[PDB]
Parts: sequence; structure tokens; C-alpha cells
Amino acid sequence: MREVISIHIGQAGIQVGNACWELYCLEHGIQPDGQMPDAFNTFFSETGAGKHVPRCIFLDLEPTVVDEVRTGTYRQLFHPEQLISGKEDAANNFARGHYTIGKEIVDLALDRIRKLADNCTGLQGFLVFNAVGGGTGSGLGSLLLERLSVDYGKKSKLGFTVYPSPQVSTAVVEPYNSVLSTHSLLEHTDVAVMLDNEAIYDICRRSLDIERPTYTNLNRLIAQVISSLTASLRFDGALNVDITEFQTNLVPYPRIHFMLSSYAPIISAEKAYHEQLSVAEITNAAFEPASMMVKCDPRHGKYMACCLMYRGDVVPKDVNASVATIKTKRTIQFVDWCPTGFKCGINYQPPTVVPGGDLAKVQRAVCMISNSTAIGEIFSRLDHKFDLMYAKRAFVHWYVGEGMEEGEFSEAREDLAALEKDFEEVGAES
Amino acid sequence: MREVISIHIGQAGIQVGNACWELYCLEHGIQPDGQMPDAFNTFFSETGAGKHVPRCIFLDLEPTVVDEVRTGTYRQLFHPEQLISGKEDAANNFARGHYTIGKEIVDLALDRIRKLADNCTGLQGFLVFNAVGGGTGSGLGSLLLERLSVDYGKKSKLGFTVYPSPQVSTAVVEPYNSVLSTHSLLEHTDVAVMLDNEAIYDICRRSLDIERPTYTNLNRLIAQVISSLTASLRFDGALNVDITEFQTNLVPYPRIHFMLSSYAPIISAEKAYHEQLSVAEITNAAFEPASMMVKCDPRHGKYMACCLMYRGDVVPKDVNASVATIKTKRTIQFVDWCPTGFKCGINYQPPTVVPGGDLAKVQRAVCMISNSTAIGEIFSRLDHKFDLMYAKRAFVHWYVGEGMEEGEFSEAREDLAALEKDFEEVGAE
Amino acid sequence: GNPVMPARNAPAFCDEYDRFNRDVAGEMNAKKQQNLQKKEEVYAVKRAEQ
Amino acid sequence: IVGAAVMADDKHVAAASEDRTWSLWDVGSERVRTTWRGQSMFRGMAVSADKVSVVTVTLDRKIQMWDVRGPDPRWTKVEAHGKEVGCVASDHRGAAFATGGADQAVRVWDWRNGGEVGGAACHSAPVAAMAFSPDDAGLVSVALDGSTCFWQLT
Amino acid sequence: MREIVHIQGGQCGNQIGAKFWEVVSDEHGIDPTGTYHGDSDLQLERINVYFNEATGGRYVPRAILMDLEPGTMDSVRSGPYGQIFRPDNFVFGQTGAGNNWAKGHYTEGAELIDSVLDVVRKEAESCDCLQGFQVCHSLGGGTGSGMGTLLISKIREEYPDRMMLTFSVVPSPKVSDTVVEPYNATLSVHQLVENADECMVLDNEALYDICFRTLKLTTPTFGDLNHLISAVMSGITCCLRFPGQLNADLRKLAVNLIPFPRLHFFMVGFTPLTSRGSQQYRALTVPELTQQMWDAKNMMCAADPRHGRYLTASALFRGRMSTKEVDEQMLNVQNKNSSYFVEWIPNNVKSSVCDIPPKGLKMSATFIGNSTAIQEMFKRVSEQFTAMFRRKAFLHWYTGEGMDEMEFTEAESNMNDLVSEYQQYQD
Amino acid sequence: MREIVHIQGGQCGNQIGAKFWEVVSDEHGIDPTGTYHGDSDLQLERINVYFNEATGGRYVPRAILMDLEPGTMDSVRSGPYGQIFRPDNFVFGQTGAGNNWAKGHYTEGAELIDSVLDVVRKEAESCDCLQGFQVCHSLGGGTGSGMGTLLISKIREEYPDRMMLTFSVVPSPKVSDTVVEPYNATLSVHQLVENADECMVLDNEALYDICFRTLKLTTPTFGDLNHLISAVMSGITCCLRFPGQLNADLRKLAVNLIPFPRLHFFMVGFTPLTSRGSQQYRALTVPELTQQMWDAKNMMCAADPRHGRYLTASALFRGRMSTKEVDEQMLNVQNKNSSYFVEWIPNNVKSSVCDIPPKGLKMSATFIGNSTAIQEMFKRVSEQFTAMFRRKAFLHWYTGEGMDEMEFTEAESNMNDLVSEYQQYQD
Ligand SMILES: Nc1nc2c(ncn2[C@@H]2O[C@H](COP(=O)(O)OP(=O)(O)OP(=O)(O)O)[C@@H](O)[C@H]2O)c(=O)[nH]1
Ligand SMILES: Nc1nc2c(ncn2[C@@H]2O[C@H](COP(=O)(O)OP(=O)(O)OP(=O)(O)O)[C@@H](O)[C@H]2O)c(=O)[nH]1
Ligand SMILES: Nc1nc2c(ncn2[C@@H]2O[C@H](COP(=O)(O)OP(=O)(O)O)[C@@H](O)[C@H]2O)c(=O)[nH]1
Ligand SMILES: Nc1nc2c(ncn2[C@@H]2O[C@H](COP(=O)(O)OP(=O)(O)O)[C@@H](O)[C@H]2O)c(=O)[nH]1
Ligand SMILES: [Mg+2]
Repeated sequence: MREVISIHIGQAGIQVGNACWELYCLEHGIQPDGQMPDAFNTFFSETGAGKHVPRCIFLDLEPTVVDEVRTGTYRQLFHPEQLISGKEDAANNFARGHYTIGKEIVDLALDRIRKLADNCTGLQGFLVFNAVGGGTGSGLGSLLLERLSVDYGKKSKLGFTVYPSPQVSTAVVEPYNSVLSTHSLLEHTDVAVMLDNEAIYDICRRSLDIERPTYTNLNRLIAQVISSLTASLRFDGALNVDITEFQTNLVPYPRIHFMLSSYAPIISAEKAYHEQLSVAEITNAAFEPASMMVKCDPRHGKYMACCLMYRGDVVPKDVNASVATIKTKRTIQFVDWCPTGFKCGINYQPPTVVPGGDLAKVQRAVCMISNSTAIGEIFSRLDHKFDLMYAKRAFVHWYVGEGMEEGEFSEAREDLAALEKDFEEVGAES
Repeated sequence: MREVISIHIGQAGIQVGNACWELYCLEHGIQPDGQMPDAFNTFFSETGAGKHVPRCIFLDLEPTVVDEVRTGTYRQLFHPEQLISGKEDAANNFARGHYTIGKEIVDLALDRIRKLADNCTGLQGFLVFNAVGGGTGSGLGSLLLERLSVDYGKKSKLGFTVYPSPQVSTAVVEPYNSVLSTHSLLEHTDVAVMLDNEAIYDICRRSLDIERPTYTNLNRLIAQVISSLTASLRFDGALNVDITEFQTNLVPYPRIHFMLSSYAPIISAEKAYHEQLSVAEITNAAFEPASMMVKCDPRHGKYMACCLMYRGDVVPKDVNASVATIKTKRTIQFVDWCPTGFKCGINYQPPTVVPGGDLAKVQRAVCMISNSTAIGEIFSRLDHKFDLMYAKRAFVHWYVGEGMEEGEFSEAREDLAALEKDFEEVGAE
Repeated sequence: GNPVMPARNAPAFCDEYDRFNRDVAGEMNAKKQQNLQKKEEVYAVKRAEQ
Repeated sequence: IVGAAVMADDKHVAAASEDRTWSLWDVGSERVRTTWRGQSMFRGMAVSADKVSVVTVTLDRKIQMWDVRGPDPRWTKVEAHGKEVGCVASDHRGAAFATGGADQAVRVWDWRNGGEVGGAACHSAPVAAMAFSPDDAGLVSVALDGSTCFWQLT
Repeated sequence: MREIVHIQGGQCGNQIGAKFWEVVSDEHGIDPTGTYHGDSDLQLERINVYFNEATGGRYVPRAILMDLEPGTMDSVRSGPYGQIFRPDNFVFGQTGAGNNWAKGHYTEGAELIDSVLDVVRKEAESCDCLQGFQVCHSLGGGTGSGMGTLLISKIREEYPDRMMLTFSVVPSPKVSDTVVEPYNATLSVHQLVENADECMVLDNEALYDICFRTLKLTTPTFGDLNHLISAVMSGITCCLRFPGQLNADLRKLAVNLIPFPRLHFFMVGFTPLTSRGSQQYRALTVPELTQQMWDAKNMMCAADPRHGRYLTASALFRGRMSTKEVDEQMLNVQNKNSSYFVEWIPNNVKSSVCDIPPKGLKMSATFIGNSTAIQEMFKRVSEQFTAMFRRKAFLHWYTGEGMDEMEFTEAESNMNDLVSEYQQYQD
Repeated sequence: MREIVHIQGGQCGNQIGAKFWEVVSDEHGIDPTGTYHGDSDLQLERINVYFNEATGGRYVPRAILMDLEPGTMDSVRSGPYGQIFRPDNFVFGQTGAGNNWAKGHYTEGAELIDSVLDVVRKEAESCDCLQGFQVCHSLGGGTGSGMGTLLISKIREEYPDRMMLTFSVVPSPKVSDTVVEPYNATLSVHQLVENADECMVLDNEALYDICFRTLKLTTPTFGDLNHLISAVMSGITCCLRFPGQLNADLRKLAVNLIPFPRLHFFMVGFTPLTSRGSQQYRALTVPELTQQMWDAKNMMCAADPRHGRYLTASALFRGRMSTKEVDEQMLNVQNKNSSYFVEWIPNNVKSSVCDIPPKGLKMSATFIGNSTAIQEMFKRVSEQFTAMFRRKAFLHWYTGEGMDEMEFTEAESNMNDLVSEYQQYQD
């Protein structure tokens, strides 16, 4: 038996997790009450008779995002002790999320993880949803990932983290909390998938023709990527791919574990009537720089390793023809020490559309999770924003008086500085 | 989306503005209360639900015409702070409207323009309405047009100015206010369309048989000219002509942006039954000098370029057949450096008839706006009136004492003198 | 009266039932579908006229 | 929980509470069939003759009649905007419907479409109960104070 | 479960909270008697932030009304919405301050602060997880200035880990109600920079200009000006009381606004202000709330924000709106005029969306600005104070209460250090 | 299987394209909904040349419609057969060229030329093997001329081995729709010579000659001219979509009509243009097609074929015909007037016989002819250009967009290069 535990940290994680478990109930036919009128084992635990409870913990220090789940349409689904709340929020402070108000809740979080790990027979990994821009997402996410590394060795932890965009952001101390979070997600997270809000807003405005995108329309397609990642855990396929198998192909080196994500057939309902969605056609659109889920231009760097997740009516022949044409394309480029680059996965289940949603009903889909050397300019831009703020010592007095020392910023930037140079060193030809 | 912002300056600006917005409420069906019981987007901006408000500002230093709009038949149409009023008028003084009292009220004008530019998505031009014979039109019209060049760069501005007549005019200091205005609108207005009150007086007597016309009768058929030249954006047609298209097809040189105007069918109700208003007849009627909106003789000069805007049931064959006959006539003369000199725009919307007006319901209409070298006789006649003014310094203490230096009289004098030389050299073969 | 409170006939006003509804994505989806249907109707009318 | 009623068969129950929720449950297998949600807390429910409608009145001065399949309120009516709307019950023939409010009023509506038939106002205090006689002769509708009201159906 | 303990200071504070508690009671659906006549369940979920559950469904505020003259207490109690307040919370003096900052701080403040601090302790210990104490008071008088700021002092050593959201109206250049306004303002700022956590600065002269220009109401009273500050005091704590797409309580706001511990004076503003003649012609959209948000005339301080660079800023958006329109409009205001924004901080603007708008509105927003332009209003009060002090004017009324002239010299010292430290971040 | 990618530019190209896609989908049996309603099996055999099969059996045309004026693509949605097109290919601008070649080619067209190449690359890679790119646009305009020739320059550089078909309409001799036609026409034809594999010249006042003299239409609608254009464009691609006795694609026409690389400007005409009054009196026979085909009034260019000798020619015959009797008409027309045919090319005429006639018509033909008489309508435009440019009039609206006066002398000299090489073959 195969199971995963999906942990969600902070305001971003719960609202993603609200959209994730909304779509997971539709895939397995579970009503929001928790009763279905063996594919459900990886996410839901068959409890007693006729009750399905998700395998998740919803921890946040601010009550306001958690009691919305406790009151809304999915209140009967979640076990009451699974949703963890606190009295006061971290308030955009990494030190508060790590030292002062994060220590009285990290102990109770591991207790729920231990009882969830005891329930599942074959635990396959961990899915962490957080935002490094905030205090609870970055700070308490750092403490939980640190404790899960010591407590659960060798187990997979998958970082689906939300990252500050270049031009669009909604907080002032996002450079501080994100650099401090990068000192933690290196040594603990096994494979980390970057997510950027503004790239989804580029997708939502253009691909879906939604002139006013919001976080709800943002999260519905982010929930599709993580659902497409776990598709072979729940349904059969021609080429099954497992959670521990992505790690054997997508991270060439232990310190290079940042992944760019992409979803191919993101077409609205009215556009879907005319467009013919062939396997080769969506594979071409999966590698488009506009269709990336992070604000990067992957033409800048070279691809180290790529993995593809095909769902629906996909014969294993047209995937092999599609990867041949995308390999020969000049505007894309692979690094010279990885001659083969692709991992192909096929799942027989067509993608499921949420009711009242935005994505159209399609027969095929691609989810590309790729490692590239264009992720170096993510960290270089944040290093410029951190150094421009840390030079004149801005907002430091909030972090210093809440547990930290002054030099912790110097350790985190120097750690990120090594993360800047090794992307260029690996991506350089020999 | 295509949109314009029509700014109206002065007593002539509001009175033409009150008449043209009455016309614009008739094509789109907008009620005086403001409720319609996608073509209206270029004039009326949809705010909330059920309400359409005009994209205009009404700025005037004299509050006796602005409150007439605020108490007349269109109280509920206009957004109240769009209508900008002042404490007291400029008093026929360019210096007062430019230096003394025009400085405080122009700040509120650019504030409301900033709201209108941000609200609409895609601008296409600013329409101005002013009378350069008065203090507010000359003075405040100048200062507003100075500001629009430095705030919104490279955007098209459309000039529709009521210009002083040779024979009959209502002002004494009208040579002074006109000369100082042309020094500022030469390098600012991208398109300038002159309008002359005695030319429109002559149109109403003959074509409309109104023996006693007023300003209300003159502003109605002026409003038809502005409505026709913007009718292509509002209503679909075979040959769309844009606001940005007008600059690219009428001005050969950046300092030559003065164009005449003529609206072809000007027929009363009784005369409509006996006249077969064919496309060849109205096109021939547009080039006739007594149908021109400016008291000028285009037979004296030569046309540099022409524009034709057609409304109603016009097929494209007989507009091409009608301009074929025009180019063959020797009475009309073309410059040798412009062999093809027409721009033709065809729409499918017949012109709307105002209630109580004098223009009858018609099927086909033409609006001819053309650049010509005969326009240089308009400025040369007002050259002589200003030189007779400034020779012994009459009415100068009202100007010098109210801010401005007397050296700007000669600076604007020399600028229009160079404009006289410029029109006479472009017409040379 | 009340300064910041509108006067029952303004675009700014909400009912007490309306001000407590929270479905932003749902309302924008409904507006998008209604706008597309209205655009189809406008295109059909223009086609008939032509 | 405010309102509750047995179905046409003895095997199924229906309920309506203040959690903005109402439901239809199975007596034998004590588990939910389906759950209907609302946007305001309920204040009463009634069930028509043979499954055709379940009606609930809320705190926000509105009457919502529901069909058991197709989860959407079939018909919602805002009414009695002076004060709150208190209690309802059903005619046994399924042709009439009582409504009580925190006003001095009692109202009679129809199940197919809301059409006001009942009288203006007799009782003093806000309502508390309803439930027409089993022959549609009359209706005992009672106020919050020590007042009962006997009505004859026109 | 983060509550707020409200403190009312003096004549201005009692009236500004007489209308503030009227707004949030009608926002939460509480009738003047105190019962719950609200129509939906989002109100009941967060009542604990401001009110208390009582017997019989009553909801009483955590308001501690305190002053030195009982005449203001009789006006608020006998007026409408005056029965909601607890009668034992109506602590008051008898002598009165008499515009004397020394009297309100030293002589008759001594025997009343011990009475009002017990009400603070009773209110603060009963509730569970304090967020902070909100106080509304004046800097021009002596009842709410000398005694109000000393309440901030004695509450600070007792509860140092909690927030302090102080609202202060300041004396005006144009119109002066009292003569000793420069003396009372500068002596209260000295006690405010060291003790208060964050300060929201209000002023009467901007509120008259806002009501005259934007609202077109040619003769404002104290009623409509008080309701404007009440419409903003609700907006700061809007995300505590209601869920949202991106929540932001008080400590979210402090960390994203002040980069340094002493730069904690702000300027505030309310977005959807319109005249009654202009209500039917204005449409509520995020592009036009944003342009009225950043307008200089819309702000509620005398300092023109065009003069000084915005060090940091924050936005408290309320209603059903898309976060991309919140993000794009606040990005657009950074790039079109980047000369008005400080250069050593990227993305100066904080944004947060609350899903519940105020009563009778589609969308609303509240702006908080940490600008260096506010040095000109501290400077202008300072030059008012220096002109009086060099001639020993009105000082015998102050030295008679044991307050020596030595402390006046050091009160101007950090007054000038506040405008010195705000100036050197502008360059 | 030999796919043609159609690309339309400006108001003219979309209006030409709207009538083109009506005519082709009618003879293929494709309804405005998107389904197939034909009565013969020959229509579905070769349908991928113009229509992409989609989900549900719908056929979507392989068309990319572009313009810088967004209201014009509302006119093609409003036109009949307007819902067959994919909404993704409707790439739109916001500003509008306004009869400026420079605005469409450098300043305003560059921001849209990335997305047009984005959909052209997507559309070309979808099909198996390209046969060419077909463009219909204007030369007197600003979008069809400026943005069109930039696109033709871009797709020739990227795809060099694929054919090019430009049904470019050229400014008229007699009456002109706009004043600045020679500025746009000369700059467009400079970019057409080294990019277009073959160009097909149309004139509007040559089309009016057809509608008046031959069709006896008293008031020709502007869409009736596009009916004649769509009749020819459907005839060029006749042998690809339908079987025949002698097949000839666009490449076989290029290799026969183009002796030297720069002489790729043709003039064309559709043969069986008869009025309804004279419909019953004319025998629809092959000799009646041939001599009417070679008549000067049929040809849709202002240049008269009688003035200069024919260099090459092409005939595309459709319907039930005899190969000998088609060919003997081509030998007869080369001998009865041998002065109008060049001497050093024997057999100046190519002929192809297609077996599937147009729908509702028994037998048709299409002419393509490379002549040295086509220089008459390029020297005329050069006569218009040399008049305007010598006095540097109407030039500030071109030099304000980045180009200088030296680029005008590039197009002026290259226009005079083409009329020089055409003239020396007339001798
Ligand atoms: N992708 C995505 N990101 C979100 C969403 N909501 C918030 N975020 C991100 O989260 C950041 C805000 O910081 P958070 O970590 O969410 O704040 P928090 O979780 O409440 O932590 P504290 O504020 O310290 O209590 C923003 O910069 C957003 O980028 C969401 O719905 N989807
Ligand atoms: N055609 C037309 N001309 C008008 C109209 N109203 C005023 N004029 C012209 O304007 C001239 C008077 O000067 P104005 O510019 O109107 O004076 P003003 O706008 O009040 O500016 P001040 O006098 O400084 O206040 C007259 O000679 C008219 O020619 C009008 O309604 N129609
Ligand atoms: N906005 C507002 N300001 C007030 C109000 N009452 C007094 N003020 C201001 O407070 C200043 C003087 O404060 P004062 O009344 O002496 O405070 P006191 O010491 O408590 O009596 C004056 O400048 C007034 O403008 C009010 O109800 N609203
Ligand atoms: N035959 C034909 N000519 C057209 C059509 N539409 C426009 N034209 C011609 O194209 C020229 C103007 O081109 P235009 O559409 O303005 O090009 P653009 O402005 O660059 O997009 C005019 O001379 C018209 O005669 C059409 O549907 N058919
Ligand atoms: Mg938080």
C-alpha cells in the first residue's frame, strides 16, 4: 500500500490545500461529507465504515484561515485535531515563526504527523505547501522541515513552495524571510518545486482569458499540478512513475533540487471547441517559456533533467515522437553532460475539472517538472533585493528582538551565494 | 477600446458642447436622465449599472453658462465636477485667461483630465472647442493646450476653433486675442479646423431658409460636422477612418495643420422632397465655396489634401466615380506634389435628426475636411487688423497690466508672419 | 445622513445580504459567461443586419 | 436544530438547523444521504405532500422552497422586511403553506408559486407555531406571549 | 481570539469613540440596546475582538471612557448608542484639566490614573490573548493629552509585548482652538515616540479640507469629521474581524511599515469618499479606489505627501476584489512616479484583502503611509513651540505643578531629533 | 497533404479572407457551424490543405488574422462564416497603423510581430509538410503593407524553402482611397521583391471594370469585389485539393512562370464571368473560356497586357474537358498574335486540367500571367512617389517612427530596378 502525507504551512498552504482537497474529492468521487456513494488510499484513509478522512495537517498560527475550513463546506471531511491553530500569527517575521511563537506549536505538529505515519503502512513521502515570503510559511516551515529531517530520515519531502515574484509582491520583508528560508529548504527538502504568483497571473490572464485573476483561480490550477504529480500513485498507466522515482532522475546533484513546473493544455471552455489537443501539440506548449509556473525564461539556461506526466488518451508512441522533436529544437537546450534528459510518465485517467471552475474538460494533459540552470536568476534577483535592504539595516530590529542574532542574515546570504555560483559552475560546459 | 476626451473651453465651447452632446445622446439612444431604454463607449462611459456619463469637461471662467447646464435639460446627464466653473470671466483678455486667473483653474482641469485618462482604456485623441475671439478661449484654451503636450506626449489633439469673421464680429479686441492664440496652437494642435460664424450665417440663410438664425441654430449643424468625423469609430462601415488617420492623411508638413470644413446636405424639411440627394450631388456640393464653414475662397488657392467622410447608404463605387469627376475639373486645383489627394471614409449610419431642429431626415451625407493654401488669406486678413491695432497701442494696458509683457505682442506677431510666408511657399510649384 | 454611506441608489451600495457573500471566482466566472453570451448575441444581430 | 420532519416513508428523516444547513437522513443506516447548505441560519422547515418540496425560512427574512434533487434553492422570496420571520408548517393536502414572522402577521402561500392568501395581523407578540388542521378548516397560529390565534381558511 | 482594549481620552476621544463604536456595532449588527439583530454568521464569528458576551445576549464593548470633566460623559451616555457602554467603565474626574498639560499629567492625573488602570487590568486580564490597546485622544488639549499619554506610559512597562495603536489629532497651522496647543503637542510627542508602538496621525484642518473639496459639504460639523476617523479606525482592524484572501492584523502592519523603531508615525486615508451629487456617476473599481488612495488631498494629515518620499506604505483593501488588480495597481503606482518612493527598499507597498466591505459599500480601502513628508508637521508644531518658549510665555501656568523648565529643553531635543532622523532618510 | 497556411492583414485582408473562407468552405461542404454537409466524397479526401480537424469532427481553417485595429476583428466575427475561425489565431492590436507604413513595420507593428510569429510557428509545425504561405493584404494601407511585409520578411528568413503567395492589392491609377498610397506602395514592393516567391497583383478599379462591363452590376457592393478575388484564390490551389488529369501545385506554377528571380509579379483573372441576362446565351465551352481569358478587360490589374509582350503564362482549367482541345487553344493563342509573346521562351503558356469543377458551375478557368506590361503600374507608382518625395511632403509621419530619408531612396531605386529589367525584355 502506498500513501503520502500532505502538510500545509501558513496562509498560502491552506488556500492551496483548500483547492487541492476540493479536487482530490472529485477525482475519487467523495462527497464533502466524507462518504463515497482502492484508488483513494494515497490521500484518504478508510476509517471505520464509509468515512474517508484526508491525510493532511493544516497548521497555521493565524486562526482566520483555519476556522474558514472549520466552518465551510469541507468541515465534516477533516479530523478536528488535524487542523492545527495558534493564538497569534508570526506577522511576517522569520524569527517569530522559528524561535518565539513557533516552538509551542512545532511539538504538537509532529504528534499529528507521527499518528498519521503510524496509520499508513507504506509511507512514500511528504508534500509540503508553504510560502517563503511570509512569517508562518517560511519560519514555521523551516522548523517543521528541520524536525522532519531528524525524526524521519531518508523519507521523501517535496517542496511545493510559493516564491516572491520579481515585480509583483505584497509585503516589504519578503526578501528577508525568503533568504532565511533558503538556508533551511536546501539541507532538508529533497525535491523542491518553485511556484511564482505572477507567472500564474500570466497564465490566468492569457491561457484562460480571465481578465481579473485571484488566488482562488490561481490555486485551482496549482492543485492540478500536484494532482497530476500523484496520478500514477492512484491510477494505472503504461509507464508508472513513483514519488521516489522523481528523485532518482530530476536531481543530478544533492544541492541542485529546484524544479520548474508547467501544465500544458490550460484551455478555457470556449477555446476548447476549436483547438485540437494532440500529444505533440501540448508537449510543445509545455516547454513554452510563457507556460512556466515560475517567472523565468528557461531559454537563458540549459536543462539538466526533465520529467513529463501524461494523463488520458496518450499512447506511448506519440510521446516518443514528441520528445524527439522537442529535443532537436534549437530554441531549447540541454546540458552536455546529460545526453538523455527525459523521464516519461503516462496515466490513464483524464484530468478532472472542478465544478464552476475555469479549465475546460480535456482528454490529454502534460505536467512537466524540470530542473534547469535558469533557476539561478531566481536567487540572484533575491540576493540583490536582500543586499539592497541589509546594507542600510532595514527592518532588522524586528528580527533581532525576536530571537535572532544580527549575523544570521550573513550566514543565509553567504549560503545563497554558494547556491548562486554552483548553478553556473554545473551549467558551464566542459 | 476607442475613446475620445472632448474638452470645451469658453462660452462658444459650452454652447457648442451643450448642442453636440444633445446630438450624441440621439445616435446612441441615451436619455436626458442618462439611462438607455458597445457603440456608445467612445462618448459615454458606463458607470455602475444603467448610467452613461459623457467623457467631457466643461471649463469656463464665467459661471453664468455653466450653471445653465446645471439647471437646464441635462442636469442628470453630466457628472457635476466635470463642469468646472470660475469666480469671474477673463473679460475678453488673453492676458487674464493665460496669466492672472487662468493659472488657478487650470490645475482643476488637469485633475479631471487625469481621471478621464485613467478611466478609459485606450485613448484616441482630445477634441477641443474654443473661440479665439474671447478671453477664455484664447487664454485658458492656450494654457490647457500647453499642458496636454507635456503630460500626454505624442497623442493626437484635434482643434475646432471658432475663428473671427472678416466682416461681422461681436468683439473689439478680437484682433489681439486671435493673434496670441495662433502662436500657441501652431506647435500644439495636431489638427486645427477653423470655423467662421459669418460663413455659417450664410449657410443658414440660403441652405436652411432661416431668415433669423441664432447661436442655437449655428451650433446644431456644427455639431453634425463633429459627429460625422467621429462616426466611423462609433458605427461599422466599409472604409473606417480613424482619429489618428486624420493627421496621417491631411497634413504634409507639421506646421501646416489648418483645414477647412464643409457639410454637404444642408436641406430643410420642405426642400428635401424636391432634391434627389445623390452621392455625386452632395460631393459636388461639398466643394462649392458657399458651403464652406470658413469665409474663404478656395478658388484663390489650391488644395493640398482632402478628406471625405460618408454616412448612410453610400456604396464605394459612386464615391470613386464622384471623385473621378472632381479631379477632372479645372476650377478645383491640386498641388503638383500631391496627385492623389483624397481620403474616403464610408459608414453605414444615416445622420440623426434633432427634435425641433431645421435639418431634415436624409439618407446620404458628406463631411469634407481639407487642407488648402487658400487658408493663408484668413490669417493675412487678420494680420492687417492686428497691425492696425498695435500701430498706436490700443487696448494694451489691459494686457500689459494683467501680467504679460508687451514683447509677446511682437513675438506672436512675427510667428504669424512666418506662417504667412509658410503658406505662400508650400503653394508654389 | 451618513457621509461614507451611499444613498440607496448609487453603484457603491450593497444590501446586507450582498455584502456578506464571498465567492469572487464564482461571480467572475458567472460574469465572464454572461459577457460571452451577450457578445455572441451582439455578433448575431450584426450578422443579421449585414 | 430548529425544524425536523419525517418523510412520506418511515425510513427517512429530514432536519434543518442553525448551522446554515439542512439534510435528509436514513433511519436504518444512520448516515447522511445529502446535505444542503444556505447562506443564512434557518428558522424553520416543512415538508409538502409526497416529496415535492421542502421549505425553510431563515433569519434573513426569506422563504426558500427546495426540491430534494438538484441542489439549488428552487424558489427564494424575501418578505416581511420589518422584523424577523419565525416559524412555518405545511398543509397535509400540499396546496397551502403557513408562514409566521416576528411581525404581528401570519401569511398563507402556495407551494407551486408564492401567492399571498392569508390575513394581515391578529396576534400580539411574534409568532412561535403553525400547523393547519388536517382538513384545512383552520389554523392555530400562536404568538410569543400567552396568545393563541384560531383561523378559518378562506 | 486577538482582542483589542479601547481607551478613550478626553473631549475629542470620547466623541471620536462615540461614533466609532456606533460604526462597528452597526457593522456587527448590534442594536443600540445591545442584542444581536445581525443577519448573517460572519458577524458572530469575531465579536471577541471588540465586544464582550454578557447575559441575555448583550454585547458590551471593551471601551474605557475616561476624562476629567463629567460634561462630556453626560453627552455620550445620554445620546444614541450610549447604553452599550458599561456604566462602571465610565471613570471620570471632577476638577478638569483646563488645557494644562502639566495638570493632566502631574497634579490631578495622579489620583485618576490609578483608578483607570484598574479598569484596564480588569479588561485585559479577563480576555484571553491580547493583541494591543487602541487609544484615541488629542494632542491639543490637556484632558486627553497629558492624562492620555501618561496612560500610555504606565501601560507600557506592565504590558511591553503587546501592540499600541494610538490615534492622535494634532494642532493646526490654519485654525487654532486653544492657545496652549504648541505646548501640549510637543510635550505629548515626547511621551509618544518612546512609548507607543505605532501612531496614526490625524488633524482637523485636513478633515475640513476633505469634507469641503471631496464631499462638497460646505459646512462640516464635528459629526461628519468624527465619522471619517471612525471609518478608518474600523479599516485598520478589518482583517481581524473578518476572513480574507490575504489577512493582516496589527503586527502584520507594524513589521511592514516601520523599518526603524522610532519612525512610527503614519498618515491615514479612506478611499471611497464621494459627494452626494457624485454618487450616481462614480463606479467602484479597484483602479479608481487606488487613484483616490494615493491622492495628496485624500490624505488625513497636513503634510503634503508630494514633498516627502514614501519610506513604506500599506493598503487595507476591503470587499470582493481580485488580488491581481490589488497587485497590479500597487505596482503601477510604484513605477509611474518612482521619484516619490525611497530607493533602498524595493516593493514599498504592503497589500491585504479583507472579504467583507463596510456597511452599505461594495469595496473600500484604508491607506497607511510611513512618509518622510510628516516631518513638516512636527517641524511646524516645533516652531510654534519655540516661539512661545523663548519669551517664557504661558510657562508660569506650567511650572506651578512641579514641572520645571529643564524638561522643556529636552522635550524639544527629541522633537528635533524626530525631524532630523526623518530628513536623513529622505536624502 | 500539401498544406497551405493562410494569413490575412488589415481591414482589406480580413475582408478578402472572409469572402475567401466562405467560397472555399462552400465547395468543400463546410457549414458556418463547423460540421460537414457535403454530398460528394471528393470533398473530404483533400481537406487538410485548408482546414484542421478538431475534436468532435469540426473543421477549423488554417488562418491567421492580424490587424492593429481591434474593431476590425469584430467585423470578421460579425461577418458570416465568422465563427469557424479559432479565437486564438485572432491576434489583435490596440493603436492602429492609420495608413502609415512605418507605424506598422517598425514602431507599433513590432510589439505584435512576436505573437504573429508565435502562432505561425505553432500552425506550421502542426501539419506534416508545408507547401507554402498564402498572404492577402494591401500595399496602400499601413497594417497590410507595413506589418504584412515585416511578416513576409520574417517568415522568408525562417522558412526559406517554402513557397510564398501574396494576393496584394495595389494602389489604383484613377482614384485613390488615401493620399499616402505611393509612400506605402513603394516601401511594400521593395520588401516584396527579395522575399515573396511569387506576387499576384490586384487593383480595385480593375475589379470595378469587371463588375460594370462584364457582370452588368449597376451598384457593386464592396464585398462583390472580394467575391472575384476569392474566385481566383480558390482557383490557384485547385489541383492540390482535387484530382485532375494534369496536376500543378504552387511550386510547379512558380517554376514555369518565373524565368528570372526578381520577375515574380503576376496579374490574374477568373474566366467564366458572365451576367445573368447573358447567362443563357453563352455556350459554356472551352474555346469560349480561352479567348475570354486572354481578353484585356478580364485581367484584374490596371496594367494592360496589350502594351507589353507576355513573358510567361499559366492556365488552370477545371471541369470536364479535353486535353488536346485545351492545349490547341494555347498553341492557337500564341500564333494568331505572336508579337505579344516573347521569342526566346517557346511554349510561354502552362496548362493544368482539374476534374472537379467549382460548385454550381460546369467548367471554369483561372489565368496567371507574367508580363513585361506590369511595369506600367509600377512606373505610375514611381511617378507618384517621385512627386511627393522630391518636395519631402507627407514625410514627417514617416521619419518620426525611426526611418530616415535614405530608406526612401532604397525603395525608389529598387522600384526603378524592377521597371528597368522589365523594360529591357519588352524590346
Ligand atoms: N500561490 C499562492 N500564494 C499565496 C496565496 N496566498 C498568499 N500567498 C503568498 O503568501 C504570501 C503572504 O505570506 P504568508 O506566508 O501567506 O502569510 P501567513 O501564512 O499568514 O504567515 P504570517 O503572515 O506570518 O502569519 C504572499 O506574498 C503570497 O505570495 C495563495 O492563495 N496562493
Ligand atoms: N458659432 C458659435 N459661436 C459662438 C457661440 N458662442 C460664442 N461664440 C463666439 O464667441 C465670441 C465671443 O467670445 P467668447 O470666446 O465666447 O467669450 P467667452 O467664451 O465668454 O470668454 P470670456 O469673454 O473671456 O469670458 C463671439 O464673437 C462668437 O463668435 C456659439 O454658441 N456658436
Ligand atoms: N474631530 C474632532 N475633533 C475634536 C472634537 N472635539 C474636539 N476636537 C478637537 O480637539 C481640539 C481641542 O481638544 P480639547 O477639546 O481641548 O480636548 P480636551 O482636553 O479633552 O478637552 C480642538 O482643536 C478640536 O478641533 C470632535 O468631536 N471631533
Ligand atoms: N478589393 C478590396 N479592396 C479593399 C477591401 N478593403 C479595403 N480595400 C482597399 O484597401 C485599401 C486600404 O487598405 P486598408 O484596409 O486601409 O489597409 P490597412 O490600413 O493597412 O489595414 C483601399 O484602397 C481599399 O480600396 C476589400 O474588401 N476588397
Ligand atoms: Mg499571517
